[PDB]
Parts: sequence; structure tokens; C-alpha cells
Amino acid sequence: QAVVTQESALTTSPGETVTLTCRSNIGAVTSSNCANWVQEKPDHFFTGLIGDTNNRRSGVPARFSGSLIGDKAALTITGAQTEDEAIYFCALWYNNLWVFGGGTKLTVLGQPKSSPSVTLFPPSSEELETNKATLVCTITDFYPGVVTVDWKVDGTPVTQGMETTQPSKQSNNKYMASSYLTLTARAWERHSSYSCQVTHEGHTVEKSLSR
Amino acid sequence: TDDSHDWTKLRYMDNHMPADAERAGLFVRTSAPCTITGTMGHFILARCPKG
Amino acid sequence: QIQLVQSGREVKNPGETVKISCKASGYTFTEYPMLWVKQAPGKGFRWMGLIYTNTGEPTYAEEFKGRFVFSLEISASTAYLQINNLTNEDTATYFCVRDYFISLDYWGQGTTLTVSSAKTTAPSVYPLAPVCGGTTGSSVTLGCLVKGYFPEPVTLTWNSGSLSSGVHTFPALLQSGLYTLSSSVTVTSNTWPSQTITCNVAHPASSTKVDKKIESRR
Repeated sequence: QAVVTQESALTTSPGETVTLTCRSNIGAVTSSNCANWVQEKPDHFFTGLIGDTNNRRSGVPARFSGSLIGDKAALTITGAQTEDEAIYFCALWYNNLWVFGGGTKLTVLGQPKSSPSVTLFPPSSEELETNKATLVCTITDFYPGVVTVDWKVDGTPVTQGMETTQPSKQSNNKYMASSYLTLTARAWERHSSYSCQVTHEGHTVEKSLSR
Repeated sequence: TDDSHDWTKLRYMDNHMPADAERAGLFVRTSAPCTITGTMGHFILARCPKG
Repeated sequence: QIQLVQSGREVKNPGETVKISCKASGYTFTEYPMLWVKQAPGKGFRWMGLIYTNTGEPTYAEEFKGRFVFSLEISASTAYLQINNLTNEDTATYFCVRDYFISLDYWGQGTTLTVSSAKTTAPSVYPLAPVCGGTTGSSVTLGCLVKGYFPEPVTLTWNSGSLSSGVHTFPALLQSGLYTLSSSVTVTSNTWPSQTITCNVAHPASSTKVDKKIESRR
């Protein structure tokens, strides 16, 4: 019966100072709200940063500090780093329960771009024994995390049969994704040239197999 | 960065936060390189040729 | 130091019950109670309640009083979440968390539930070896395709888990009523096919375990 509000997204560059805020719909935030700040890195990875407004969890870099600014709780990153790019959630206590904010997606300049590593595999034979054939195109270590995957059977853009996952964040903070093109044992044996084309930060990478 | 004396280290500002660097990396030049004869805080002492 | 490791992700058809465990490490269980948080797919983070790991009394958020029941295997430093008469809109991830320092300091890994009607289909595990010709670089990428299973989850390792560096496991995705997953691994060209590289797959719901060695195409 209280609504915590946070900035939606904030973009900064390595070395800058950035402030995230946490607003309560009922009134000014005070020390009896024990503002907590939590960080979510990709992979459902949670860590606590600050608690009780300004107590930094142990092993959280000092570039992170909490405070009350005006009528709201604030988190300041002093010397933001590339590693700080994540979702920050604030939590406020209200005498009997906790209310979490919507979280702020923070983007920090860094991590020089990285091209994808693409590999296309042929349907294995144990699978061709099922009267099925699935060409797997794996794409890993790319950043920025956005790609376009296009399949081309025998020179012709396939347009049905393919499925491409959504970019998932790896540990190093780069992304990955795979695309599947399912044919039939038979569709397989028919056509002759398969190719998985991946477009990333303007360059294209085509990986073709030959049956 | 932790406010401690270390002659082999350098303190510079890197996007909102101060970061550490190397003393060996520091250079002064006019038309040709200069010989550094003293470093402390914001101050550098150097003997330079015509530039 | 502090590790809260949670159970793996379940699939359950509407109406069922689930018991999600949270095994605590690094602290004295008894002086720090447990927060249960629901991060629903879109919606963001929500406090489900707190359990006094000393007395055993639970607090439920009003949204959670009813089908939700917190309990603890005190003795083993485990806290557990039980959601009875599962509703389809309970698919989400649930985190256990330690309340300390006027807030929460450590969060668990999460246990994701997918409430969904469906039978039980064992996966087909297929080796992904490089193209029949050449493939000459400083390294080499092999793969493993885990196709057509239900429900979640499956676990996948490489060489019983001794080969973890250079691995990309790709989140399972639903296609035509079945889940499909895949993984790649990259090693130096001297390692393979000199040394054996094996994909290990388990599908608990069907009691299926498959070990598939990646063999050269010729």
C-alpha cells in the first residue's frame, strides 16, 4: 500500500559520477525506511550493496555509497565502471513489509565491441535416422548484444523453419544466441547448400555447410 | 587513490572516479623528449630543447 | 563465505504443489532470518514475507497469505517455500535472501517455476561435430543439441563438469510444445579429437541420463 519509484534507465560513461534515486509515494523517505539497494547482473545474479540507508554490504566497492537526498533515498556510483552496468533495485521498509522499486537499468560506457563467433553444425546422423535434420547455428561472444540471423538454403532465404533465441548475457558480459533451422530427413537430402548469416555491428559473417 | 605516497604510481581522473596509473608512462616533450627532474602532485620539473 | 544455493527450476501443471529449498552457508542460520522475493517475468521484484529462523514464525506479504507457506529444515540450514494449488500466473523466479544490515545483504541464485500443462517427453541428445572438411584453426568449437523434451529442467555439463571454461549453454526454448536446448564448447585444436570430449545431459522428470561423446564425422 506504498509505491516505490525509480528512474527507468540511466546511461553514463566509465569514470563518471551517477546518482540513482528511490521515491516513496507516501512521503519523504527517512532513516526508518532503511533504504536497501540491490544489484541484478545477468543470470539472475543478486547481491546487496547498501542497507539501512548507508551501510555498504561487505565486499562492495567504495565507489558505491547511499544517502538521503531531499525526500528520497539515493545511491551514488563515484567513478562508475563498465562492470557496474546492471539493474539496481531499491527497497523501502514500511513498519511491517518491504516494497521494492521497479529498478533502474544502468548502462556504463566500456567493453570494446566484440564480433560474434559463429558455428554452423550439420544434422547429426543419429538424427537423420529419425527422418529429421536440424542445422544449429551458434553465435557467442558478441557485443553490443544485438544480431540478425538469416538462413539461406540453396541460395534462397529460408523464411519458415527457423527459430532464433533471444540474446542471453554471458558471464564476461558479452552475449550469445543460437538459431535452429529444422528440415525433414528428406528436405535435408534435397537441397544442397545451407548457410547461417549473422549480421553484427555492421559486419556480416556467413557460415556455410556443404552436404 | 587511497591517499598514500608511492613514487612509482600516478593518480588521474577517469569518468567521475579517480584511477591509478604508472610513473614510467608519464612524458614531457617540445620538439624532442624532455628529461623529468621532479614530480609531486600537479607539478612536473623538466629541461626541454628549443620548441 | 555466505552462499545461499537454491533448488533447480521446476515444471508443474496447474493445481500442483512445489517445495523450493534454500540451503544456507557461511552464517549462523539462527541469527539471520529469510526473505522470500518473487521476481515475476515482467513485473519486477516483490517481497513475499520473512521467516524468523530462530522461533520459526513466518510473516507473509498480504499478496501471499494463503497458498504460500514458509518452513525450515533448521537442522540443515534450509528454508523452504511451498506454493500449493499452483496457479498458472505463479510462473516466475523466487529468490531466498538474508535480512541483515537494515536491509537484505545476500540474494540466492533463484528457482524458476513454469506452471504448465503437458506430459513427459524425454530429450534426444545429438552430437554437433564440425563440417566434414578441414576445420583448421588455433581452436575448435563442438556442440550438443538437446531436442524435444518436457518439462523443464535439463542439466548439461561437459566431461562431467571438469570442462567448464569456454562453454556456452543456451537457455531452453519452447517450440511446438517441447523444449529444446543446446550448448557449445571451444577448446584448442590439439585437445580434440585427441582427447575425449563428452556432453552429459540429465532430464529429471523422465529419469533420462545421456552421455554423448563428440565424434569426428569421418
